[PDB]
Amino acid sequence: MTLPAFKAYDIRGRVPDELNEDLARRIGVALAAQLDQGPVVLGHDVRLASPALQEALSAGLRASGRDVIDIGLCGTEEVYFQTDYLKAAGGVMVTASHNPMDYNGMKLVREQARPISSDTGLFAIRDTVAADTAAPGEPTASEQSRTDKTAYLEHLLSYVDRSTLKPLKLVVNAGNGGAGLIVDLLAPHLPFEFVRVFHEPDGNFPNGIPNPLLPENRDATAKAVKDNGADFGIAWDGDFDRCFFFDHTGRFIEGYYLVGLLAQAILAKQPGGKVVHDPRLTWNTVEQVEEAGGIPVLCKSGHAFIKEKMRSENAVYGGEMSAHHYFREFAYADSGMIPWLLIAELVSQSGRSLADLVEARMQKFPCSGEINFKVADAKASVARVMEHYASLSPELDYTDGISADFGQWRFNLRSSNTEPLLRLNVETRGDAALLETRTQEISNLLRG
Ligand SMILES: O=P(O)(O)O[C@@]1(CF)O[C@H](CO)[C@@H](O)[C@H](O)[C@H]1O
Ligand SMILES: [Mg+2]
Repeated sequence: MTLPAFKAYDIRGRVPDELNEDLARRIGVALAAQLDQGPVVLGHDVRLASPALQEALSAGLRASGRDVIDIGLCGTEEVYFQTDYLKAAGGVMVTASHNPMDYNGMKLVREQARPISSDTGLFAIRDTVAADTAAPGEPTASEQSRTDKTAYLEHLLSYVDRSTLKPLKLVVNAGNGGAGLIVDLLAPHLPFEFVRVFHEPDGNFPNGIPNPLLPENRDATAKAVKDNGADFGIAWDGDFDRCFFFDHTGRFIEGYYLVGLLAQAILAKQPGGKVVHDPRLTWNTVEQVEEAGGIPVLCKSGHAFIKEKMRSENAVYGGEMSAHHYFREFAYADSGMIPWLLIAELVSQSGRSLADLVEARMQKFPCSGEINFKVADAKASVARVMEHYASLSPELDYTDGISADFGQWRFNLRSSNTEPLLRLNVETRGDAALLETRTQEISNLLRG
């Protein structure tokens, strides 16, 4: 066996059998052997065990001669930002993001907040931790507390012209994660009126775990928007590296359409830039990037692949349909804060509602949304789909699973890299009927 908590992109497991303070301390020791010279930034989310897991991680790091910069209770993107800003050797965010309350985990980065993933150091760390039976050493390095968010807040605000912002009314739903702390620190500098839902950090999660995809968290944001006549609503997951938008009618906006929207917003500030996008849903992003003078760059989905493609291309912005938005000036890292600041600026400057900014795009490229399948035999199921459509001779692309372009419609079908599931995405050229019949047809073949 191997330690189950070590996944493709991060560490995540149930406390205390899959992850605990002893493992966390051993991970700190193993991490110190993987990084270049320098201190290590540590931060944590609102979960009840997160401070103790961070303290054990710090004890292992300092036993191995690493200075620790403790940035405290924060979002995942603040570990990214400070690791790069403070020119640290690496950083660790203690978080389970959006998972149940008996779970925790870690997200690990090296210099410039470059991700540490299964094939780029994480499984080396796993195997070291798995074999480590050494007595815990004592600290030969210090911990400094640096909770000042000023540089982070100034960086977030640098993405918008504050003199162009209008006093929009914005619903904000932290889900009792950590997003509300940053909202409240930004608010004195912004003209918006905030309608705060589930705002207080509470790792007991009295209102449900912080996953805005659950229709119950979704309904709380939508109800707040409609009941207050808000311009739009924003919800985050627990560590707020993901943000989700609700228009003025309470309608949840499919993340696909935010990629094209944000790309156009960014390309207005950085003309001619490259924009990285994933292969699941593409046509709208390609068109909107090109219309704004940008250059679209196809990349396999998954944050390590997006970030690495962005670096190699000097891309100004990258976006995934799964509510991950990455920014070159932000150490090529994802933020759940920059996106809504950019959208609020767009609404303020254009005089258009978020609903109408995306309405015509949704009509032009309707999509199924991501549909997940747990089947007995994924490989045979995929083969059944491809054999069925073979006689239509689609254009096939293997960047990330299978992409099949039939002309007026296309689909992407891939295996998940974080769960054992098939994921389906379908889109069409302005044809909702074709979208439904092809989506149902593929769903039937997969389930066969
Ligand atoms: O499909 P997954 O399981 O492979 O990966 C997912 C699941 F949300 O998580 C990755 C990192 O958070 C994202 O970067 C993917 O875009 C996203 O889809
Ligand atoms: Mg998250």
